[PDB]
Formats: sequence, C-alpha cells, structure tokens
Amino acid sequence: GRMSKFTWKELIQLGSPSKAYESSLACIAHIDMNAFFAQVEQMRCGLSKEDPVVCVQWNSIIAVSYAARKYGISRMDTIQEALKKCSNLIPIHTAVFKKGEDFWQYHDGCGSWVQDPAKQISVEDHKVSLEPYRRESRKALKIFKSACDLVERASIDEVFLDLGRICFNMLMFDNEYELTGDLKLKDALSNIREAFIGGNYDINSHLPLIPEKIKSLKFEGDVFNPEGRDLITDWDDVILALGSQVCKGIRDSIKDILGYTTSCGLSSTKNVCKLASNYKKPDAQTIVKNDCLLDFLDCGKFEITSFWTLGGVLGKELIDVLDLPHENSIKHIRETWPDNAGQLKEFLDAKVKQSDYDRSTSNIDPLKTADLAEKLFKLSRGRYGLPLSSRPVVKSMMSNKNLRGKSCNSIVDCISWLEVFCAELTSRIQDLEQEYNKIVIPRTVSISLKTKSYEVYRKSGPVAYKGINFQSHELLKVGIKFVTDLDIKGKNKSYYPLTKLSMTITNFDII
DNA sequence: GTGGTGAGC
DNA sequence: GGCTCACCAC
Ligand SMILES: Nc1ncnc2c1ncn2[C@H]1C[C@H](O)[C@@H](COP(=O)(O)OP(=O)(O)OP(=O)(O)O)O1
Ligand SMILES: [Ca+2]
Ligand SMILES: [Ca+2]
Repeated sequence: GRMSKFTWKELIQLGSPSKAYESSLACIAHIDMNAFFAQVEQMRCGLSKEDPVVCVQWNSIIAVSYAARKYGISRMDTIQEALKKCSNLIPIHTAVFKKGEDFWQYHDGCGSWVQDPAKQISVEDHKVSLEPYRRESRKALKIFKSACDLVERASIDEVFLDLGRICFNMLMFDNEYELTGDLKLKDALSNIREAFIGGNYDINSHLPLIPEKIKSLKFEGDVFNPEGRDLITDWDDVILALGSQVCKGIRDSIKDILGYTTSCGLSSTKNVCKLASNYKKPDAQTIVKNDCLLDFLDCGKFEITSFWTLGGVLGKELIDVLDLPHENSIKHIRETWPDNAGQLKEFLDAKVKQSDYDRSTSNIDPLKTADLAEKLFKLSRGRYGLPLSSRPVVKSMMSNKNLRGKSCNSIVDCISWLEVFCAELTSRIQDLEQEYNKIVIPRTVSISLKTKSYEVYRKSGPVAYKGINFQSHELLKVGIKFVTDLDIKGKNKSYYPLTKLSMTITNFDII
C-alpha cells in the first residue's frame, strides 16, 4: 500500500518482444475460432451464422456450428443420427480429390445422406482435402500479424497474442482514447506518463498507485469475477483492460474481413488464457484478472488434467504419484505446497525411488525433477509464463490413403493416387513458403504401401530437379518410378489389392 | 531405420 | 468413429 506492487522494470519490460512474458504485468491473449470448418463452409455457401450447418466427412461429423448444437448435435454423431435431431440440418461435405485428378473440388449437393445413388462421394476413389480450411486459417493469421507484433500460431484455428507493446504504448503515448465524456487517458494517467519521460526513477522503484481517475476504465468482455472484487485496483488490471479493448478490435476485423466469430481469453499466462478462451462460446471474450486466477482455476471446471501438455498420460501418472484427489485437484496441489517450488521438488524424489513404479513407463524425467516441480507449483497458482514461440520447421509431410474395396489392383491405380498425393503435397509446400516467406523444396521422397496381407513395402530416394524451382511434376515423375520397383519387388507375393498407399517428403531445404 | 501409438487438429 | 506428425524403445 501507499505505492503500487509492480516496479518500473516490470512495466517497461512489456516493450521487449523477448522478456515480456515475465513481468507478471503481462497481458497475453488466446484466440480460437468457433466451429471453424463449420464456419468456413457456413461462409462459402453464403449461409447465415444461424443456420444448422454441419461439416461432414463420409459418414461422420467433424465440425458443428453452434446453430446446430442447439439441437443437441455434437461431434459424436453421424449425419444420419444428426438428421433425426434436426431435419433442417445443412450437412456440407469437405472438398476432395478424385483418384486420377490433380486437383480437389467441392461436390456440393452430394453426400452419403443424399438419396440419389449418383450424388454420392464414395470414400473408395476420393480423399478429403483441407486446403480450404488452411487457406482461411492463414488469412485470419495475416489479419493478426497486422495488429500484433508478436503472434504465435497454436494450431490451425488458434493463435496467441502478446499484447505487451500495444498496451504499454497505449498506456503511455495514446492521446486519443476516451474514458467517458471529457476525460482522455492523457489526463487520467498524467502522473504515470510525466514520470515516465522524466526518467527520474530507479528501474526497481515500485510504480505509483493507479490514479483514482483510471478506475473509470471499462473492460471489454466478460470479466471473471465471482467474489465481486473491484475491477481496477493495480496497474496489471489497467493494462489488461487496455488489452481487452485492443483485443476486441482485432477480433472485430476478423469478423468483418472474413466473418469468423471467435472466443477469446485474456490473462498473464498462455496456459490460463487457453482455458479462458474455451470458458465461453461462441463469439465471447473471457478475462481473468490476476486477483481472480484462483477463483477461476477453482470455479469447478478445471483439473490438473485440463492443462495443455499435462493431460495426456503424464497427467494421469501425476495423480498416481501425488495422490491428487479426483476433484479440487488443482487447489489441492496449491494447499499442500505453500512453501515454494523447492518443497515439492524433494517430495518427487522421495516418491520415485522405491517400489511404486519403474522407469520404463513414466514420463517423469528423474534428473530434471526441478522443472516438473516449479511447473505444477506455478500452474496451480496460474503463473506459469511460457514465452510465445514459432513452431519448429517441419520435418516431413505425408499424403496417405487407407485404401479399401478392391480399388487398387494395377499399378495404373497407384499412379492414379500418386497424382493426388503429388497435388496435396504441392499444396502444403506452398503454404509453407508463404509462412516462412522462404523458398522450400524437398530433397527426398519415399513411397510406402501395405499389401493384401497387410505387409509393408517402402522405397526412399532423392529427387532430381531439372531446372531450379519446380515440384508438382518432377515429384510425380520419381514417385512413380518407386511405385514401379516396389511392384516388381513383389511380383509373386502377397501384394494386391493394396490396403494403403502413401507419399512422404522429408530432407527439406529452406533457401 | 521405423511402426507403435500418444497427442491433437 | 478419421488423418497427419513427431518421437523412440525393441
Ligand atoms: N474428432 C475430430 N474429427 C475430425 N476433425 C476434428 C476432430 N476434432 C477436431 N477436429 C478438427 C476439425 C475442425 O475444423 C477443428 C476445429 O477446432 P477445435 O479446436 O476442435 O474446435 P471447433 O472449432 O470444432 O469447436 P470450438 O468452437 O469448440 O472451438 O478441429
Ligand atoms: Ca475452435
Ligand atoms: Ca482448437
């Protein structure tokens, strides 16, 4: 009291696209798109945001627009089953390649749920394509990178944002933003701003108490506040508010430029953000103040298994290692180690060396048992700041096809599928160039296949480039050769009908 | 060198 | 239930 809890160092740190995730005064934001594949379709067919449109594949649903969710339809339903829940459902099948053609297409009006035995899309001579969804994913991304200097791509429909710089700059140099009638930020934060340029301060001096006037700063979106704590008490709250503001803008552009609704979570931790974004859907924005982190993590919807990269199996074990009750398990980890990370550290040691398990089926690395420590201890409190980072360069790319029926008998059929693969792969190589804005070419190509008896033939080798920058053809040129040798490699053995053909590319070069 | 199979879109 | 992708014991 009598002075803010955060120091200048922690504030100024928001302007560093490298040491920003530390401050705790951080302001990260996660954004996921609602019923994505459902939407990009809901958009492509000029339908409305409120039409029970579902995205199907063969006989299974893979995306359910929220309009059609109101009828109880979910992912664990089959087009057939779903229609009995809502006869006005608008099922739309993804685009697909046809055995033999080097281009995918949209067979609208067609689908297994169609009576006409001619408007069917057999899974025998067709392969689902996801370019459309990738094509859109990037757009949204481009729209992001234009509003945020540091953007991490979580997955095809998710992205994290480091609203550090934008918040700091707004908090210091924005002479436009208005709080209400006649009251701009330039007057409400005069004290903090005048002090900033003054430089008269030690980077360790606790910032001044937030000006009484700033409390009239409104948050944008639902502020998780069950206990009803005050909205703006310290700076981290002020920065977060400014974030929600900015964040709303970004999310509005997407909706206007592409027309995609999204859920969004704001907090000082990517992890905590990941949760908040999924807390409410669709088209909403949850906000978890640092002084609500515990109230949020214990609202009664999360567990130690709901934590990204900790809910597959390592999470399962964690329970069998710390007893971890089957409910209020997160809080339990907090109230059992109110010491520090160091405490739980040893507990891990004196819980592994004995007669409980074997280092043959445990994802818990003994030596680095200090990491797993601080991790759980931090997560439990909602303070595990992970720096945003780019996904490591791709190592490979597979264009498979689990064949069925007696389709694949001759080599002209394999060749017929190799064209397809060659297309899809010459479609993910381009999307990669655009992402790293660097030219990419695969120096090696292999072709695997499963015979009738389910055996495995595979030939791998280099790819000759008769020029300097092609692919879509020379890839099939070689691909074929292999598919031939293998054919000869099994003339009088269990071969056709094949049960799985597939082309893979590795040994990439990023010039 | 991988197929087994855990993780995730 | 489907389709892709990174690893790493046997
Ligand atoms: N079981 C599955 N089968 C096929 N595709 C899936 C499956 N699970 C996820 N996907 C992929 C295809 C979808 O376009 C994409 C959607 O992103 P996801 O994060 O799963 O949520 P969603 O967009 O379907 O709904 P939400 O609004 O809850 O985010 O995930
Ligand atoms: Ca989603
Ligand atoms: Ca997702």
